[PDB]
Amino acid sequence: FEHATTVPNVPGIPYKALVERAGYAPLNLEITVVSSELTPSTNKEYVTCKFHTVVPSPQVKCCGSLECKASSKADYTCRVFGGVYPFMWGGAQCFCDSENTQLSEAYVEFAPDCTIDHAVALKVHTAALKVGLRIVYGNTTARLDTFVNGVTPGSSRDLKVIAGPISAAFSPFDHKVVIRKGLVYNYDFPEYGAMNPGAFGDIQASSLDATDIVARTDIRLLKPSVKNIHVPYTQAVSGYEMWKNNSGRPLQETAPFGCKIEVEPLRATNCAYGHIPISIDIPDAAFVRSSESPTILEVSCTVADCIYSADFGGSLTLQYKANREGHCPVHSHSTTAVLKEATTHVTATGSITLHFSTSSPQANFIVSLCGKKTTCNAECKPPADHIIGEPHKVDQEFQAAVSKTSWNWLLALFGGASSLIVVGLIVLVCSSMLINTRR
Amino acid sequence: FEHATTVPNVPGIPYKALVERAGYAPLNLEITVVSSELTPSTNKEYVTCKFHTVVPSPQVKCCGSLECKASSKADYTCRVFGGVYPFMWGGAQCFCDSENTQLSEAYVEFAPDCTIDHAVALKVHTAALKVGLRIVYGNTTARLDTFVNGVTPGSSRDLKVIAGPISAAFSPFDHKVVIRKGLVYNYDFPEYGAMNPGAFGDIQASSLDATDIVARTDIRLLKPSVKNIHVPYTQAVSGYEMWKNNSGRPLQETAPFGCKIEVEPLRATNCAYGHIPISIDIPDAAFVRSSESPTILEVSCTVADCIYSADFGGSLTLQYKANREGHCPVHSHSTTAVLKEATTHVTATGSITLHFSTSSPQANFIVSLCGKKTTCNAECKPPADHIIGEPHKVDQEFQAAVSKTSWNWLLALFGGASSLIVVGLIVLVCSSMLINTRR
Repeated sequence: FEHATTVPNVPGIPYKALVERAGYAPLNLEITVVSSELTPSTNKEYVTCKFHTVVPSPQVKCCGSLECKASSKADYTCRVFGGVYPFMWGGAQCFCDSENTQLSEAYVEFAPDCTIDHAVALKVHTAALKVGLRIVYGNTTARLDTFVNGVTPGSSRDLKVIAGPISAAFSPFDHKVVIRKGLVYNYDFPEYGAMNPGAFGDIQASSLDATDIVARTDIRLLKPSVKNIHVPYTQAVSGYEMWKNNSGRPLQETAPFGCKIEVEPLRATNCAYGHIPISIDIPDAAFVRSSESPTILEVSCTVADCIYSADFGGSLTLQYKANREGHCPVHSHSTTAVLKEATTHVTATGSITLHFSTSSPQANFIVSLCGKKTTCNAECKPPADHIIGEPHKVDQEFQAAVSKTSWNWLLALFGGASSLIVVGLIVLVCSSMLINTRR
Repeated sequence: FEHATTVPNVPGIPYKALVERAGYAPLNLEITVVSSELTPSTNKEYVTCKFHTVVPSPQVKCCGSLECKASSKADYTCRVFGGVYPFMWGGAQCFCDSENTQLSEAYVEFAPDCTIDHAVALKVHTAALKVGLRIVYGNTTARLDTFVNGVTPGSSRDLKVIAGPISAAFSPFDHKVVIRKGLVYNYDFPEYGAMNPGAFGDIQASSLDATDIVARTDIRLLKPSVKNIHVPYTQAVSGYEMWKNNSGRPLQETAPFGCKIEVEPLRATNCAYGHIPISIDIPDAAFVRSSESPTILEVSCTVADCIYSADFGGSLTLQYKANREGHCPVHSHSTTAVLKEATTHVTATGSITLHFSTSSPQANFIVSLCGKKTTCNAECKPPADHIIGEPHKVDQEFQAAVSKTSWNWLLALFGGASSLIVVGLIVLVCSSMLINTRR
C-alpha cells in the first residue's frame, strides 16, 4: 500500500502522518530525518602551496661565452652577463678578467612541507542530496538511506521508499571552491594556466609529486655587483601566503541553513531547507482489518490552557467511548498542530490526557482517534520565554495565524463599508425608480 | 607593439596578416593553428561490466531450521525453503526428512575479465579549449601552446600571445558520456544507485577492486524440485550486454564539426568552429623603419584568368617601380581574397607574377606592396571542377557574391519603379498646385 507524503527537511524533528487503508484500521506513521548530506560533483583542477625558490649553482665560461638554454622547469629563469671576475675562497676563480661570461639559472619547486600545508582548488557542479531516514510505522521501526531524486529506491527487507526530487534546489558551495586542511573557502581561484604572480595560484600542478609544475612568479635576475660569486635575484611574494593572510572567514561559518561542512569528500551534512516528497509502500502485513482494532463510538475534546510555541506547550483531554480495549493511534489532521503521543492504550470508556504543540494563536484543529474526528476549539496565549534551545516543530501559516477575535474585528470594519455601499446603490436604484415613475 | 587579429578557427589553414606600424616598414605575419584540443572536466561516477552471479555453496540443516541473515553483497538475496531431503552421491545427505530447512544464497560480483572490458561512466562539465600555434613573423618563426580564454598568455622568448575567449562556445559531448575501450558514447546513464535490471549500469561500483559493490539485478531464488541437491535461480539478462548490443555508433563517427574524439584523457582534437581573437605583442627588434626597406614608387595590377575555386585558382601580375632591391612583403587587404605568397624579392624595375584565391565571381580586392595600395578588379568564372580535397580558404560574405551584372540589373529594375512613383507624386503635386491657382 503506497502512501505519499511531503516531509519537511528538518533534521531531528519527527513528522507524523496517518495512513488510512479503507478496509483496515488506521496505522500511525512517524518519519524522522536522522541525517542528510548534500555532496556536489567535484573535480580537482590543481593544487598549490608556497614555492621553494631553488637556485642552481652558477656556471662560468672562463674565457668564452655561454648561451642560455631552454628548460620546461617551472618558471625556468636564465640570464647571461659579461665580465664578472668572481672570487671563490682562494682569491680568484677565473683568469681572462675580461670576456668572463656567466650564466645565472633559477626555477621554483614545491617546498618539502607543502605535502600537507597545501590548498586544493576544485570546481563544483550540481549536488545530489542523500538522506538517512528512521521510519516508525505502527509498532515497527526501520532505518534507511536513500537518494532524494524521485527514482532511486531504498529497501529494508520489506520497506520500500522513494524520495524526491527536492522541492527547491540549493547548494551552499560557489562554482569555485578552495580546500585547505579542511577549511572550505568559496574563493574564485584563477584558471589553470591563468597564473598571476603575487596572487593565489602563482604556481600550479596536478599533484604534489608531479613533475609538470607550471609556474609564473615574476622572477628577474640581476647583474652580480659584488666581487664574490653569488646570484642576486628578486621575486614576487608567495601568492599562496597572500591568500592565506587575506582568506576571510571559512565556509564552516558562512554556509546558510546551518549546514556543517566536512571534507573527504567535500559535503554538507544536516542542511535543513525545503521539503522532500516521499512515497512509501507499506507492506501488507502491518495493516490489520478494522474488526480487530477497537472502533470508538464517539469522542469529545476539551482543551486546557495552551501557548503557541516550539515546545509542546498545549494540553487537551479526550472523552472516548470504545468497544474493546486496544492500542488506537492518535493523529492531528491539521497542518498547524502536532501531537507528542501517537498511540495510546484505550479502554471501553474513559478519558485520555495528551500533550501537543501548535503555532497559531488559537487552536482550531481536528484531532482524530482511530479515524473518528473531533473539532477541538481553544485559545492559546503568547509564550512567556523569548528564546528556546529547540527549533519550531510546525511551520507558521497566514490563513490560520490570526486570532478569531481579531478576525471578527477586521471583518466588521471591512463589512461595514461594503454594507454601506450596498445601501447606497439600493438608495440610488430606489430613487431612479421613483423619478421614473413620477415623471 | 601589440597587434590584434581574429583568426578563423580552421586547423591547418595559415592566416596571413600585415602589421602596419606607424613609422616603420610593414612586416608580414602568419598564424597557423597547428592543433587544437577542447578538453572537458570529468568525474568518474562508476564503472560497470558483466556481473558474475556467484552462488555460494548451499547449507542444509538436517531437520532443524535456519534463518536468513542480512549481508551487504551486491543485490544480496536469501530465501528459505521447507522439506527437501536432498541427494548428493550416497542418496541421503540428511536424516529426519522433516522441516529440512534449506538456505539459498546468491549475489553478484565482477567477472574476472572485467579488468579490461569495462565502461566508465562520466559527467562532463564546461570544456576549455587549448590550441598549439605556429606563428612566423617576417623571417622569424615560433611555436607555442596557449589556452583560449583571453587571460592565459603564452611566452616564447620574445612572443607574448593572448588567446580567446572562444567566439561561439560549443561542446560535442552531451551531459553524460560512456567510455569503453576508447569508444565514446554520449548516452545518458542512470544515476548512482538507480539500478534497473536488464539495463545499463545494472551493476555499479566505484572501482574494479572496490568492495562496496552495489547492484540490483532482480535475482530471485526458486524452490528446488528434483531430489538432487542444486540451487536453481533466474535473473534478468546483463543490462551491460543489452547496451553493448544496441549501443549505436560511437562519437568518433558522429561528432559534428569533424574532430577526432580521443581518450586518456577524454578530449576533442582539431575541431574547426568559430573564431579566436588573438593579440600579438611583436618584439620591437623585428620591426625596421621604412627608410631601410625599399619603398616602391608606383605599382599597377593586371589580373589574369581567375576562378573562384576553393584553391589558388587565380593569378595576377604587378608591375612595380621601386628604389632599391629588397624583400618587400605582399598582402591582400580584403576578406574575400588571400594570397599564396606573402613576400617577394623586388628589383628596381620590373613585374612579378603572384597567385591568389577567391570565392566571389568578381575580384575587387586591394593588393599592397611595401605598404602602398593598388586595386585589382576582375570577374572570375565558376570552377570547372566539382570537388576538391581542400577546404575553402575564405568565406563568402553577405551579399558580396552578387555579380556586377546582377547589381546593374537589380538597380535598374528598382530604379524604374522608383522613378515611376517619383514621377507620379510630382505630377500629383503639379496638378494640385495648378488647380489651386486656377480654383
